[PDB]
Amino acid sequence: GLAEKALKALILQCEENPSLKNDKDIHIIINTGKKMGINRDNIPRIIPLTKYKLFKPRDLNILLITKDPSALYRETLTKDEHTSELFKEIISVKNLRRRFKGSKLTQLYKDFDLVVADYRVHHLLPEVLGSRFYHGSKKLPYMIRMSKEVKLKRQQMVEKCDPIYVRAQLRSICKNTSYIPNNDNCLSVRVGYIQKHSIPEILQNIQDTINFLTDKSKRPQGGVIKGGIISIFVKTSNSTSLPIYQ
RNA sequence: GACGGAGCCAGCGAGCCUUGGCCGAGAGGUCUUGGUAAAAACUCCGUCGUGC
RNA sequence: UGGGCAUAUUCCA
Repeated sequence: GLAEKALKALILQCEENPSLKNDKDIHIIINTGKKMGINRDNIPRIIPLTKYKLFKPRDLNILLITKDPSALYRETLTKDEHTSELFKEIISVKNLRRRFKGSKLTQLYKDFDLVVADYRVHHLLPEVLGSRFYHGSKKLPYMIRMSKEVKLKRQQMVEKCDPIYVRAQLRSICKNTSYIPNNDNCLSVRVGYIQKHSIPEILQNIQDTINFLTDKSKRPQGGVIKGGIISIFVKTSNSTSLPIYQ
């Protein structure tokens, strides 16, 4: 087949070249026939994968930020045994600006691999979080909810942290992967990870990626592009653009 | 002596290198990626107690 | 009439 022959020599290409030996993420690059249309949401959006896990909250570090009072919410998730392990560190921004300003910032994505923040206080992350975090892997913080619905028409309503819900979408972001909308021709999605899958699991990851990505129901967040794709290339971090479809 | 919170006062001022796609003869643009580089003090509240 | 948070207002003097 077209794909799996190009994947075998890619996996052999991993274990022979030391520039490729140190980068374990696998991306795909999508040439679309025209440009996509919209840009600079700076928000990832998640695809529902239908077969197999990528990661789980046991295995990695999870980091949370909120608005004042953070002391009200930093106790609830650790006084429940379901969610006490599901995070590593929990603060607000107002500690975060004075804890790690500037030169310590290089050890941020060294010491972490997933960042999440409250939906209210997301719109100022790259200011205090720093420019150098962008955009080397294009890892970016995620947006979740702290409770159920709070409406805001004419009354000023308080909310309480519901831990089982945080557990519910927090388990939901680990099994899947996401993507970044932009206004260009090319589009990259990490879909593969070495020593954790087989080849046809990756084949179903790619065929599922075409399933959700070319959803013709014109749904918000579901099937954005139109007009059909040109080609799909595969590279890890420094390997060449090896095609599957042309 | 640590650790972690919460409290809170001022004055001098504006008064950097990479991987790859798409278009373009080209000049170049347009992006996706990896690494390296850049108030304090104090007040109180709770946990632990000496190694060159 | 003057300040605060949210970004047919609301609270305070």
